[PDB]
Amino acid sequence: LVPKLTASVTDGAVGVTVDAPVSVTAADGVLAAVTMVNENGRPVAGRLSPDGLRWSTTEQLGYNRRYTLNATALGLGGAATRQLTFQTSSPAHLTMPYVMPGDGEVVGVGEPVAIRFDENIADRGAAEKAIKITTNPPVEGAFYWLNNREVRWRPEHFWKPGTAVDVAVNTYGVDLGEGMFGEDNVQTHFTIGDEVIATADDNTKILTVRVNGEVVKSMPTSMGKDSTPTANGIYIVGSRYKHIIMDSSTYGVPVNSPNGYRTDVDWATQISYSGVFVHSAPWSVGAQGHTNTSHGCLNVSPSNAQWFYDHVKRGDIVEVVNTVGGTLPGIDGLGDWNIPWDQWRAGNAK
Repeated sequence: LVPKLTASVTDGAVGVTVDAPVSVTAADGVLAAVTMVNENGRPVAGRLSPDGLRWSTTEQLGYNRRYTLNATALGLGGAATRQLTFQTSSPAHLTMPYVMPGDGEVVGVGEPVAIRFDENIADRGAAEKAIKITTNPPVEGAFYWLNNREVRWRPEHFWKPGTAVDVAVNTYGVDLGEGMFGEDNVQTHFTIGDEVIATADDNTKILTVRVNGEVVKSMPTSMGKDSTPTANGIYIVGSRYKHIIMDSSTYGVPVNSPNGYRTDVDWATQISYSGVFVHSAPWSVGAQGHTNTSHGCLNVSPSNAQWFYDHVKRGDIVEVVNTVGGTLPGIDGLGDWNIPWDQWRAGNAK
């Protein structure tokens, strides 16, 4: 019996995806040498196994390349040699993923996994498949798309604190549809911090912060006036500013219109892309606890706003109840938890 050479590609193959290493195997013999070069002749790095039976590329393979594999096998039954040439994927387009939250970070119990792509994803299912979420302790979750470029992942309920989350975005080599392929892989790992949930009740006009179930702060607040009310629902804490200029046009309301505004404020914590912040409002302290007067934000006293900035982190939860507003859109950017689990779990990959 002569040595037999088997590869994970075949001679003449086209559209070989490069999301996987290329391998050669010997049977009834051992591999004497294996090489793989591109058209230019540039070698691809490989590795033979100690027992001489298996060889595998150890380097990333390129898009739009023709590769040539040469292998020799020897055995008691004589020798064997194959030459294979194959052609890899040639994308029409490349898309790059950006993953949040940031790596190593510790975040609140409402933080979703987010993958944003710089281009429109025609085959959402393929993108979902290439994204591998690991959770410790394990918990079940699901993918949902807020728009054509960004997919989110989260459990049915708020994370239990102390949970490790690993996000492996392995889109390199993956067809995301209409000839779009991943430009790269990205990998983030984060931990879930303390449970922090702040409830804003319009009936009482108090924002109450609860850390691991204990009340630790009680803030009189002035929310949005009836003409421009604060939406009820769940808000996820986003970014935090010592000071910031709030510009109504950044959220699609012309500064120059009636509900327009441009305000320089202190100690602001964004809780929706739609432009809701908890921020310091000295100008309404007499209204806080009593009357709604804002364009939508949660007005608090300077010292309470700064307290919020210092003790609330990305991913903590703010819940608004009993306002005259509607509900905060689930596809807001920070309003993911307002979408019913059955609807979220069903996803929208198609």
